[PDB]
Amino acid sequence: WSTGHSQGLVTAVTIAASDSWDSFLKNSLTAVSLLLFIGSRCLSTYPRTSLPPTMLQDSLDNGEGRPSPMLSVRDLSIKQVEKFIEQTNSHLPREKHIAISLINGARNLVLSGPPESLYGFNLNLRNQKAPLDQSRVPFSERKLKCSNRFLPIFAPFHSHLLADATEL
Amino acid sequence: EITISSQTISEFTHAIGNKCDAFVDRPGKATLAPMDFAIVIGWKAIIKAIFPKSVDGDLLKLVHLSNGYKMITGAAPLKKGDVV
Repeated sequence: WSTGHSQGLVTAVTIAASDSWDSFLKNSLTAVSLLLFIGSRCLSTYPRTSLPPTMLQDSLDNGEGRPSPMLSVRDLSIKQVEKFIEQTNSHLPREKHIAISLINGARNLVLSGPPESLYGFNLNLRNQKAPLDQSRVPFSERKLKCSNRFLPIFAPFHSHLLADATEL
Repeated sequence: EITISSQTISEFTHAIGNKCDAFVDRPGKATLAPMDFAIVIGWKAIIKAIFPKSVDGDLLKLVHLSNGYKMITGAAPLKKGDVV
């Protein structure tokens, strides 16, 4: 069988639809046209904007990358990451909310939304996390560690922001 | 009399390279228009000033020396749908 990630699933179904080389070129045309439409419509629906330089500077000077519409968080469960999104969403309006974009594993997640919303998210996560040499601390009372960073992407895939791009 | 439209603000912002969030249509947000759109709105009136006979000169030798904007105190920025 075959499948794909956030973007590769179309290629997976196309390869499943493969045939002799002449039909394979048509299959490739189909996949390429579909991805072209997806990308163009998603960007038109949610074009990324300028990002406040003070905000990216604050993000950068705390061991963080450039803010992106997706924020990967590792070493945390879906339930903990979800509770943090619920805090951020409760304190954000619905239209700049954060939602679970993809669950790469038990301790690997990526969350979609506006870069500003995910920066505030990362502020909250940095406040709650620890840098710490906790070997001398009991495991039950040990602070949780995590290495969260923004992925290299310019679109919040798997989010309500691009939901209105669907019908188009 | 010109009515401000999201299409016009989009074209103007992409033209000048303005990527600011306030001028891009987002849900639950009052999309605004840049103050540089003021010269677009008032180009007709402003540029009609140099045409009269009593102000005579070579328009091909015309040189724009300076331009500036000034918001009135308490006046909100221009936004979509504004009839101006």
